[PDB]
Amino acid sequence: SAVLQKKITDYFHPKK
Amino acid sequence: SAVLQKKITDYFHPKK
Amino acid sequence: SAVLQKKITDYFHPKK
Amino acid sequence: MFEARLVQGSILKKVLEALKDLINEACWDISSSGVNLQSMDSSHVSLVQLTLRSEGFDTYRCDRNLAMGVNLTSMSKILKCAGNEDIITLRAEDNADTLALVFEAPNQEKVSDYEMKLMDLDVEQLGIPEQEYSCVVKMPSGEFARICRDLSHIGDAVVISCAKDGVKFSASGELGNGNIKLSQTSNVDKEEEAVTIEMNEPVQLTFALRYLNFFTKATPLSSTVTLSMSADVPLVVEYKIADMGHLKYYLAPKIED
Amino acid sequence: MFEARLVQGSILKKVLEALKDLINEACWDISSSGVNLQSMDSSHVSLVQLTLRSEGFDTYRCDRNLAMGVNLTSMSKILKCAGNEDIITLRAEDNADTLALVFEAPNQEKVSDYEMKLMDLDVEQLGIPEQEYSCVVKMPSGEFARICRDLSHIGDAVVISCAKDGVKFSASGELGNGNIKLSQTSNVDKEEEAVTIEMNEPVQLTFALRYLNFFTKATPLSSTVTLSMSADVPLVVEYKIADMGHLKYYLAPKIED
Amino acid sequence: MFEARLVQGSILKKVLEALKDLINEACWDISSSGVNLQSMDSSHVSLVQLTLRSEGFDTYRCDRNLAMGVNLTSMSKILKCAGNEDIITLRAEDNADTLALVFEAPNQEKVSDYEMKLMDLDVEQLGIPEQEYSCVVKMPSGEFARICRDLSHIGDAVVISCAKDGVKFSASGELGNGNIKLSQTSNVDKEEEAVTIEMNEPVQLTFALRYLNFFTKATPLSSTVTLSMSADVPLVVEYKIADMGHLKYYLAPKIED
Repeated sequence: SAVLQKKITDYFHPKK
Repeated sequence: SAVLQKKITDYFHPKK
Repeated sequence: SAVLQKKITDYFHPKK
Repeated sequence: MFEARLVQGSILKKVLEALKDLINEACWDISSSGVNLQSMDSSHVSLVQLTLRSEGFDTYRCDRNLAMGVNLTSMSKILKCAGNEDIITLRAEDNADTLALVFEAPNQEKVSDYEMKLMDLDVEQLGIPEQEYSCVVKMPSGEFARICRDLSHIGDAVVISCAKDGVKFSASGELGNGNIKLSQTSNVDKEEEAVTIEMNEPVQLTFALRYLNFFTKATPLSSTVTLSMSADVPLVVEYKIADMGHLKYYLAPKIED
Repeated sequence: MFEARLVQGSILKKVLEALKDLINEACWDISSSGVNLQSMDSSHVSLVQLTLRSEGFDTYRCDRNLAMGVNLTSMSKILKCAGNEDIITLRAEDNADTLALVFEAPNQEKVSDYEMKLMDLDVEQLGIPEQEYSCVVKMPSGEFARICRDLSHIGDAVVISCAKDGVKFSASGELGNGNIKLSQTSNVDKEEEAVTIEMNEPVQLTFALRYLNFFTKATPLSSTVTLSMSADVPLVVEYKIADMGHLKYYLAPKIED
Repeated sequence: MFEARLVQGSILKKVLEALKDLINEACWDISSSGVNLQSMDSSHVSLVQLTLRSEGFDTYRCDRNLAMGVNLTSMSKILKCAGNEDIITLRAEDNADTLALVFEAPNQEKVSDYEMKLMDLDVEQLGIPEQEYSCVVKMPSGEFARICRDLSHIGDAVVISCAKDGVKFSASGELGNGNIKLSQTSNVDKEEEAVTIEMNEPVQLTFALRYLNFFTKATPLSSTVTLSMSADVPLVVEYKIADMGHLKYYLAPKIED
């Protein structure tokens, strides 16, 4: 291994 | 339109 | 007829 | 003794490709007139009928009539060992239990020589009665197979309705419904891709795509297929083998209730 | 009342294949500027955005904006009944819980009508800050997919690294390890199968190859692909849909910091 | 230090593909005289033997004899990351439990560089007497491959009869039996395609088709295959590697009690 998988939600949030 | 599958034997019969 | 598998080791022996 | 030599070996190969998935075992009736075979599938819902005329073989010989019980999977695996250009020779003694196949490459050089064990079965031949169809559609066999494959994505029965103007293939299922319509050509160019319809009255029936997709395994035998239809009778899917005979599929309808 | 026709319906087929395996349902937002799609997979690791603008269609018409919720597997199953030459029209009423897909042969009297049942969706648009990337690698699409597929056989993760002169993909596993080094085509200036890089900043990041090999279902759409990368932000893989707009896959990196 | 380079990278792909199915791991014997590999399959009924003359390579350097243990499946997956037109370079130190493969694109800037863990495993060479065979059959490799596949469907042994006239291959089973006859070609004397036999004595031996159809995985390597047969010793199946050496498959016969 070497790391862990982020989600796309940790970066893109519901539309203002 | 269909419901029951008919059979070849309901139309073609042994030849003697 | 008949027949049974021989094995390569029945023919080639080790390069001693 | 029986001996039939076929120059275009391909024909036999493709004929057996077209039967082996639907039927596993059948009786090949051999007479002076040529070769015939009739079998229902396991489910008694479809029946096949194969005519190869003696003329169509380059040599033909049938001292005594013969009813060869054959596993069509066996005969297939053998014929897969022949190449398309191979001259194929069927040969059988009169009261035999085995059927010799012989494949000879036109190159000379290669000659293959197979012998296939035969198998007892009893089969009542079914009489197929003279009958007038209300609609006979002659169309490209590729296209028929494309439609049957496609609509079996949607549903598992097709309603085929034919008229003056065109033939429509339609199915329905969980995900929703599809409706292919083929219009009786229009211009004049001949060829495949011609749809043509001999109509006496319009017809609509319903059949199970499961079985039509077995039938389309005859597509390599001809570039055109005919559909013959009449209400509450078995539809006929005919694939003519050039200068030998034809291969017919009968398929019992699904009737309202 | 929504109606969109494409003479070159291939594109619709390609989109649905580029999508069907990554996501299974998604909401197609129709408005008069065109077609928009943004959906996430089951594990919310990857996001896809599809823009086909109205001017790309041969015929476009959207009285009232729609959000139709579509089983993509259902839709692909239908779209596989279209030919690559077919002219594809999409139609749906204002409300109508159904989408019609019509396919016509340019050059044969064949017309297919499919009614796809839609589904109750309501997703919720995420918002994609629009921004500048440390690295933008434009390369041939076949090549990226070759790289993603090969390195799969090494390992589960790929590490992508970029500087001014080229990019490198690396991976590790039971077998061993491997690195592929791609260098800026110095031919360029007006070349087609090139590799060009906009590095502002060295990046080095790490992604799961599983999702990358889902994105390369998009390959048939464009000869060329672009990867935009920056330090702490999802990766964008982009395929331009010539004359209509683009498919952008977004992918959340692997990280321990 | 070992390094070899092969511009026809595809050779090394094919040879691996030719091995990976039959045997699991072997030790590559590297020396100044070139690259060698000898090993038996899971069981001890078949033996394979690979000779790669140094001068054959485009670049060869060997400082100390080297015996690299290698999981051939692992090596396969790696070589699967290499184009058929890539230049492949192998390179390893004096110890290294690593081997290094380097793939560089022909028309392109892509260079791939891999590293393979090496197994430890010892195995002693069998000694293969030089010897003159009763019957030596040179024939096209694809033919020999079709024969063994075709016959394998009829039975799981084949009886190879060799004589001045030509060579015969026979099997039998539950469904039937079969005989394929290949005559020596003289005509004018043209092309690699053709069968020439070199007889001293006729031979009729029996061998297992299971194992021959593994051997034919090498058919890509050579348009022609030689079978060298004598009574009561193993069959050799020889594929020549483009004037650089050869893959040879030795196969134990089965005889009566």
